[PDB]
Amino acid sequence: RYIDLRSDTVTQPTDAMRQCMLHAEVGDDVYGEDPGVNALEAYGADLLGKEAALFVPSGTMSNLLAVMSHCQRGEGAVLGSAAHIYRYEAQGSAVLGSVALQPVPMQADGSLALADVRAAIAPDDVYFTPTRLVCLENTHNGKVLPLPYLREMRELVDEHGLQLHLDGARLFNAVVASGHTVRELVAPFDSVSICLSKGLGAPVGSLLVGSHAFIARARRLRKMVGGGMRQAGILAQAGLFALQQHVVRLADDHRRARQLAEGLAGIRLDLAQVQTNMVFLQLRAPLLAFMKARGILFSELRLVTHLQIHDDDIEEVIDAFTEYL
Amino acid sequence: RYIDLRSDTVTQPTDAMRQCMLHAEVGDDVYGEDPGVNALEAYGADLLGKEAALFVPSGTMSNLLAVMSHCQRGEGAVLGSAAHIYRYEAQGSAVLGSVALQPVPMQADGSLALADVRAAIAPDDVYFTPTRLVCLENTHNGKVLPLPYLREMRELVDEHGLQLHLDGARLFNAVVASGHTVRELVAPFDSVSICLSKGLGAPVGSLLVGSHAFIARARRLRKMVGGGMRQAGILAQAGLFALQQHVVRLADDHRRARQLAEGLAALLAQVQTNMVFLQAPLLAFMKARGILFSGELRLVTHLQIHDDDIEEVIDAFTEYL
Amino acid sequence: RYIDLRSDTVTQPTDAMRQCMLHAEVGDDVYGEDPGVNALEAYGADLLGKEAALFVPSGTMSNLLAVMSHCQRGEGAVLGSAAHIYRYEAQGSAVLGSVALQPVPMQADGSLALADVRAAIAPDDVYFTPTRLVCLENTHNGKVLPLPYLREMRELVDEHGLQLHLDGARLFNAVVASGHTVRELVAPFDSVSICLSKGLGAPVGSLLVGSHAFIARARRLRKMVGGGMRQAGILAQAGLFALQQHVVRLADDHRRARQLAEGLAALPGIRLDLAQVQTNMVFLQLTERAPLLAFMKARGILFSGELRLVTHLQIHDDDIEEVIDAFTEYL
Amino acid sequence: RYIDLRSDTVTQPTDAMRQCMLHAEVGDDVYGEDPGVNALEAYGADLLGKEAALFVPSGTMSNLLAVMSHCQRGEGAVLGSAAHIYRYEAQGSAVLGSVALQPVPMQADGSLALADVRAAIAPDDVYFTPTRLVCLENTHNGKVLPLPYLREMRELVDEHGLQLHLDGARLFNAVVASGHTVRELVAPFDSVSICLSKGLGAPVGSLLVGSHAFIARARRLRKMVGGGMRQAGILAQAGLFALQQHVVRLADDHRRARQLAEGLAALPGIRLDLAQVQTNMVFLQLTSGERAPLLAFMKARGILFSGELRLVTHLQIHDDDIEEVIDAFTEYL
Ligand SMILES: Cc1ncc(COP(=O)(O)O)c(CNCC(=O)O)c1O
Ligand SMILES: Cc1ncc(COP(=O)(O)O)c(CNCC(=O)O)c1O
Ligand SMILES: Cc1ncc(COP(=O)(O)O)c(CNCC(=O)O)c1O
Ligand SMILES: Cc1ncc(COP(=O)(O)O)c(CNCC(=O)O)c1O
Repeated sequence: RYIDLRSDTVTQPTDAMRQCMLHAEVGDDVYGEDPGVNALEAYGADLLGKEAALFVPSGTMSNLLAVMSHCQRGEGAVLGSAAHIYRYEAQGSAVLGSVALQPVPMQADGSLALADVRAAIAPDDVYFTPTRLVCLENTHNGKVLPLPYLREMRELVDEHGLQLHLDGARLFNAVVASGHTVRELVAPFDSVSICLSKGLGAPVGSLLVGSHAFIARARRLRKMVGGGMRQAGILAQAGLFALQQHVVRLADDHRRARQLAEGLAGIRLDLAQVQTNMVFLQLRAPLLAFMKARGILFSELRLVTHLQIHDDDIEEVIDAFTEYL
Repeated sequence: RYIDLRSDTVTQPTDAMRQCMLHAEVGDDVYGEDPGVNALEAYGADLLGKEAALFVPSGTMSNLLAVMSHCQRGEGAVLGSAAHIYRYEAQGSAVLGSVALQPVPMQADGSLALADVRAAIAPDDVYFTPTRLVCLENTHNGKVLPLPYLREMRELVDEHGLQLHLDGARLFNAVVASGHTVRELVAPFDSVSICLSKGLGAPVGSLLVGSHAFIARARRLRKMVGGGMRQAGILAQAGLFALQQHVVRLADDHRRARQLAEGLAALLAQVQTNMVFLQAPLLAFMKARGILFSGELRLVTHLQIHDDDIEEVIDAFTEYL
Repeated sequence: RYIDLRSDTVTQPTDAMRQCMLHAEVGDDVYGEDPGVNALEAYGADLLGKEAALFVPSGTMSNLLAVMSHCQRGEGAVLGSAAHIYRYEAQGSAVLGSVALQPVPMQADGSLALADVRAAIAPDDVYFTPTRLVCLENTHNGKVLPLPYLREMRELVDEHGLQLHLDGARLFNAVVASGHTVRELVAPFDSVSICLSKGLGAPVGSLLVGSHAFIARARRLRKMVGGGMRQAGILAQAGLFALQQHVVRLADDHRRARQLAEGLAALPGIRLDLAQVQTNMVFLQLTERAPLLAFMKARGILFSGELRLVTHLQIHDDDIEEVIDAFTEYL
Repeated sequence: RYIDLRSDTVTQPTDAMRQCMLHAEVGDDVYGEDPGVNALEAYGADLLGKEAALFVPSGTMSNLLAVMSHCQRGEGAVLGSAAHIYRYEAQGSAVLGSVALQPVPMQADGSLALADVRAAIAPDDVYFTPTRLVCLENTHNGKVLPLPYLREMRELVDEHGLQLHLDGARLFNAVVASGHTVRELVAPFDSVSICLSKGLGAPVGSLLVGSHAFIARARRLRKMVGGGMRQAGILAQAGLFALQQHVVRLADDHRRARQLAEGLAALPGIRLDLAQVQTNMVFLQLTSGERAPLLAFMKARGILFSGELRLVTHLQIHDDDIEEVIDAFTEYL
């Protein structure tokens, strides 16, 4: 028995979810003949109020396809320096996609300073290959992107005729925490990546959502990168289950994280950045070893709660920290 | 309700396979903690007599990762012009991996002429970025590569200190049909891609097999291309089931494929496994008879094609004249 | 004191050409303010009957910029397997430009079989990133591309909505040899690369010619690859000189190459196809290559799978007779 | 004639340089048989105290080849966000070379904070393709990179097993201004790009300098990108002339830049930091008023320069030219 607070990616499929997977109807998705994948994508597109959706094996591929579908060779994509697309995806957009990544300083709430983005945007000129895309992240390290800011960024992106992509790997965490609908949070975006394999608890994959044309380009690029699966409907049906059954209960992950951060408050902790299911802490190797020895797992120290974290688990790791001091 | 001879990719997971998936133990594969994936990779590496294995969502990615792990920016990979990596994978190796694809003419048996490969190989020179890889395909359009040729190609690549990669998407078809063990057919290769999502009947994915160092590079690139999954043990366990339970019965696909070609004696040396090649109005009639298939017409048999299906499509062809 | 038959690239600038360079007016080409470059480009574009032209340090960059301006990421370019763009430019179009190179068998006259090309073309589909370009080469190994063939390829390219690019590194050799003007030979093409640094005798560079939009893309890509020079008018003026003064005399290079092939095809032990001598190249085989090259090099005679001898303005009549004697001496 | 303070790239070849070009011996550089190019490369490599040198048509290609020769596919190169390699070369190293560019904040003197560099460095790992290169710039917007800082960065890169590349497009400006020789200033670097087509006054090209192995790779990539010229010895000999004859006189460009800046900073409506005038550049902003009306006014009087107004001095800028644009500014304000 381990208390795994390393990430919400360690979520296991519930028995009800496994049961759903057992009876999932499948087909060849390359021929577009998997009813499970078709259902998830149809449901996903409508849920976010967009035209089309595309199922992919990972959030990394979801973003990778997103940037390559917005930007061609040499074209620019502006994003945060602390964004996952920049920091934790091996710069695949540049290395594989020949896209010019244009990092700008990222703020606490995950916002990019309008002045920084505007200064970063390169025009379509004689010697300048134009910026084409701006990327945002919601949530960003468990923090919710403020909606008034989002509207302003949409305005800036429109001013230069650019596109707007959302890394919403933990979008529904922002939905539940802020109290705004998913429609309201993705309305200013042209494209959205949502991960099904974190808090939502599905075992594999993410969904890329956007316009028909955008998704059409992403689907062709998905084949090239190796994302074109066959009978993925079993996976897709699990992802569909997650969206229908595992969104509301995310509030508990937020509560236990809030309850965890409060208890841990020799530990420096800012409760203002505990807005969803993450707790960031600062005082390292002896601590991790100590915790490891007590069946407690995490990785600035980051603690993430999920559906396989329970009330007693929280109290055990609060005890463990107290004991450590 | 349809007789689907389009591809062996339309294979559905058996109920027994679904049960295996239901009870599969999983974990976060990125942390390497998925017991289902680890088991498949361990079994696969051992089955082919290699050091390590890597589970990926598709055969396209398996090959894509393979040449990029063999060939760095500007470096060359020699393969067949009719090879899947060249013709049917959007040249991802070049576009994404900056690898110089070096297609050579493909022979009847699916082999690459030794003279062509020798002539294609570019040395490590002042203005030449060296060829680093040679790719083969077994099977290729259902045809089995002769083993003496395989050992011989190994000799050629060794002569230039190169690597040898096998697209064995349909390797086990070649195993069953030729009568050689899997070990004998993958021995000349440095790396092997085997597809689990075709004849073997698993719903998703392939296995890339090779040395520890090679797979280590492939595993790093898998993360970049977006192949890094979480609880893929459910998928992996199905792949494990397929390898353990669905290899022997591939002979039936070969039997039904051969009997199909035999039946088309109205109005054959390339029928060695589960494919039948023949040379729009035709498609309309066949579709109307619940018959689905795909310049040259390709008919593919698999575990959801039965004896009555075969004679039914033979009847359609005869009736069509 | 060497007889250099290795290539027509070893051509040195004449004193007249040097004088022209000395008095060349220059400026910052990045600002488009070099009168020498602009003059060469204006003249070059007009000579080939296209809208715009771009001066580049090499024919390799000329072709590299050409396919990348025709083909974006993942898009396809059909070419000959023996074409320079495929065989001798390190596949930069693919490695650097993410262009899908699509080789088809290349014939003797440099033509690509329409059936082979038609079979290679990938449509704009759900899973197929479209072919966008077909590349041809004139001359190809000193051989002239047949003009009737071009019209038919032009037909095919229009039928599939593609572009057509000509590697005319030695185009003016084909002009002199065939008796057709340069305009007639580039008319079916959307874009043309011509090399100034071979038979024409300019010391550096090539010209990429095409539409305004195409060149605009090529000019921006030139900056990225590092081809954007400053006061290149000195080089450009030499190229203008070459185009104005060194085209007609290519007939002599062809004559000396033909007389060379005649002399060597008499000698026993020599295999030589005189039908392949149409311009300034002689391809030959012994009935080993390396011992011959060392033997020739020691006698101040330089050339290079198949033995290739290339004539240019620094080859004279006596030079031809000396290497004929040398082969005779060697055999 | 125009008084062109837009850039030092507009430098024209002197008659002496043109004479040198006329008598330049040439050959096919691809065969390595151009005596003019070989001489320039030999002289240049020794001048910077490195093993080998490579002649290229531009500084962009010099840097482009540099990063790709240090960094393989997916590998990382750390540089300044205000560095030319990042901002003004279309990210060719990334787009063409598949190199992961890693910008960090760049300071006034062109230095990168070591803490920022340490945070940027990715190790050779199971999932991070390692950083391989750190890039610096001297001069940077005409500022001179402090040598003690350089020593510290060398320590950092050795500690992490990285390479160090200098964009020394205006290195010799830093040489004259700081009083340190070119050898001392490039000693900590593994590779150096020097531009011949600016202050040095040669019409075309740059030199990439480094180890034999590094240059051998660069020479191969040069062929691929299209930098392999034939008889470029005429250009190279001009570059050789520039290095031998036009380095010392860079001090005059610096004097005229300072005299220019002093005259303009004595005018109301001008914001000018005289501490940022260390070489041949003067950066100024109006306090206030738009930039474009000033430029149009100046252009109409045969005066040319260029977000922030930048004035660059060179060998075709003379004292009377300087006094004339001060008068024009005075007249305009
Ligand atoms: C914000 C964000 N975006 C994209 C991804 C990539 O998704 P995949 O890992 O499914 O490719 C992650 C994964 N983040 C892992 C973690 O936070 O532990 C993420 O946190
Ligand atoms: C020999 C071969 N190799 C690789 C692949 C690609 O694998 P995925 O499709 O799983 O990515 C295929 C697909 N072949 C499809 C067919 O023959 O119908 C194939 O036939
Ligand atoms: C047909 C053709 N096209 C393009 C090029 C490339 O041009 P540069 O070498 O200027 O980059 C060459 C060079 N051919 C050299 C020879 O055959 O000797 C060529 O022969
Ligand atoms: C610091 C620096 N680095 C590299 C380059 C590129 O060199 P080429 O322009 O020769 O490619 C320049 C040109 N800078 C032009 C200017 O500042 O006006 C530069 O100033």
